[PDB]
Amino acid sequence: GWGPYPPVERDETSAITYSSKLHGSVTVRDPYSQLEVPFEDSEETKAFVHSQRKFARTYLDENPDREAWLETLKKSWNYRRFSALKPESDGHYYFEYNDGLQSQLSLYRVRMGEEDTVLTESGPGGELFFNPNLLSLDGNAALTGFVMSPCGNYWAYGVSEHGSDWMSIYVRKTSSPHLPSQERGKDPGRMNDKIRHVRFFIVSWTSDSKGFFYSRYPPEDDEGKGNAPAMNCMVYYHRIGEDQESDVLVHEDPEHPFWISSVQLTPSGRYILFAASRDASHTQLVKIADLHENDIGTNMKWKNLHDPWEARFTIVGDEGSKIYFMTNLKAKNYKVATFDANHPDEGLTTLIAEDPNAFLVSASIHAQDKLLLVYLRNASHEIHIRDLTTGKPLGRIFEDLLGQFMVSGRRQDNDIFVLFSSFLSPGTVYRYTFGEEKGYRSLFRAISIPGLNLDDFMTESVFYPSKDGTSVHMFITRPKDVLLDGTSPVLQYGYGGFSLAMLPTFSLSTLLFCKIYRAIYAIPNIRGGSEYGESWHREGMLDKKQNVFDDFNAATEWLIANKYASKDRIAIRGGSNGGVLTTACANQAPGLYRCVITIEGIIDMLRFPKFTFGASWRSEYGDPEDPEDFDFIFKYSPYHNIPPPGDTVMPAMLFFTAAYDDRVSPLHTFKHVAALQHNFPKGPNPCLMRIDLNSGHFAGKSTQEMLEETADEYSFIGKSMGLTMQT
Ligand SMILES: *C(=O)[C@@H]1CCCN1C(=O)[C@@H]1CCCN1C(=O)OCc1ccccc1
Repeated sequence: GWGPYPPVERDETSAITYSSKLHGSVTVRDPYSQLEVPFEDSEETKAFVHSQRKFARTYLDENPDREAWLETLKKSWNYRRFSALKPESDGHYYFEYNDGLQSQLSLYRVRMGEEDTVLTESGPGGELFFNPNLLSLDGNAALTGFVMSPCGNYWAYGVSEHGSDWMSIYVRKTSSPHLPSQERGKDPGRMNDKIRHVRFFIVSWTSDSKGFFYSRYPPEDDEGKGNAPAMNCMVYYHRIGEDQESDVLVHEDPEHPFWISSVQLTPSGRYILFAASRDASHTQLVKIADLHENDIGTNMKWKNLHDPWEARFTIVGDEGSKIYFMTNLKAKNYKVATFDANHPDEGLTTLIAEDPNAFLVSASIHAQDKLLLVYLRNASHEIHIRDLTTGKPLGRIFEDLLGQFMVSGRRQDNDIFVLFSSFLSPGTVYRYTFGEEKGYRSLFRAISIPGLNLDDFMTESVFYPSKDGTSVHMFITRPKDVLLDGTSPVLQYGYGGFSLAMLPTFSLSTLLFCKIYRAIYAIPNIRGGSEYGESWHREGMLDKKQNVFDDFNAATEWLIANKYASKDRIAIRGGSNGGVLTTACANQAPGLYRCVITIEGIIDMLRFPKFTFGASWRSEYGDPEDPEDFDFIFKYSPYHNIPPPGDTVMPAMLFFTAAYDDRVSPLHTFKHVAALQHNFPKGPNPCLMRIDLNSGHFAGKSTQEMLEETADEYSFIGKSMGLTMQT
């Protein structure tokens, strides 16, 4: 007797006709099309959001395990967190720090040579440089990025107010840190520079430290609460001390408003790379200019790097006229190649060949002539050292560590700081010093979590057959003392797309779920990701997207068949592209799943191109307005494939979405929740929408909101699957 669902107005006439290769045309009905109108523009959308919000709150709050979860999460989340040390041109190391339950990581610094005094029981040490929590009253304003002037006197930084893809760029002196005395709701100590209407932090200082390049868009009233396509990306140069109105236009392309464009300077500041993107594929239109020839503006001598739309190019470094690129040019797994700007017609020369069995994730220069490569092989990271001059192998480092690495250190430094993490390791900072034949490794600092004994857990590697017989890898994290007797709950997380690998990643909350509910945490490395190189992505996109859903369903069947999980206690979870996975799998195999968690899900696979950044995803999903693509998209589009109610028991489903979410428009969740509640008015399992009116994502917003969302998710799974919380 948790019902009834709040009513939702239907438009029974609303339909769009799509061209179809098989059927000539298909008229598709959308009775909830009015919920495409943003919250702030429609009283109907407002009434839907408020009624669904209130309904979900009432259901979630009637479970006593919700408060129990909130308390469990507050205790366990209260641990000291930090990044590796990042060396900067002002002669300081910078590091992120959280004392425990602050919304945003704070930026601390220490004089190079004094770093052995930081991150102790006494506290972070060094000096507090920047506290993003001070920027807002709610802790929802976040640092989107930062870059120091080459001179080391200035610091350019991005702030997004409500966690949307809108930010302003500020500048402050490196002599002007945030003082501890200062209170919330202000950014004291900044210079007057304010760069508005930015949607991504790609910022390059000129070597004269007089100004920086940036990308911006036309102004927008509904600041991240609109859902119009993101259009008319422009490159500008800002001179320090000038109003944004004086900024010089570097590039615009009015013919192609859907293109995204940015510039990047080589570390020397001599060469500028222009890159335009027309979709989510790893392909660019690229141009190089030599800043020793040009004054900044629309009068720069742009040179051809390579034919457009064949490859992506990222700067690794430069040596005079030679530029080092990480590129996928005739190499889908990426490689390192050099360009001589003095011989453009010779094109690119291979320095490090493509590895046919490993995705090259990053390439960086250290100790003058050591090339550090991070490879993704078999769904985890490997570090290889190469000679910059010859490309000759100089050996592996951190081979004994299975997980992922974040590498800090510049070409002029003999040292790197490497943050290692996995499903079981929250964060170990190693220091590595390059030598002639071998280096020196030391453990600098390790994150400890008082609230949880990590030795109680194990991560295994299994391989399971998908529907088509493809062998898929899965990671299984679990408590060592849990019996595989077919009674355990599972939390099964998937994404499957955009060459994004699900690599070993530390999540405290997930391990608390495993301990408290005696549960298994399953990460199937399904197609669409880069776990087995770029071909793994190709086998899970466009007309092969169904492979992703089949891989995920087969993972669940395997866990049940091999007694890892109860048939009655499978919870699946996914976000963004992961939401196509959760909603498709719920439609295609509702009987496998007891609980489905969808975070900012993409669900309407016909209408996705019409909103914010959606048109770029046509490279991944296909173009719904193309007759050939329409047929394979329409087969799985979860919004259009909700099972007929008479012979399906739909799982319990909880949808998270945000008001400022301009990445995936909330309308996806709005319409699907409306449709599910309409199809299954009597459940028996509830379909709920949990909305945050004050963020545009679910990480790097207020700790209060994050705790409540997690307490809602875990308490909802507990209720839906009939679980008891263990001490
Ligand atoms: C989440 O998975 C959504 C839905 C499908 C793909 N996607 C993304 O967020 C993709 C994947 C990586 C980044 N991305 C994206 O949309 O970036 C475009 C962009 C957004 C904001 C500024 C600049 C570019």
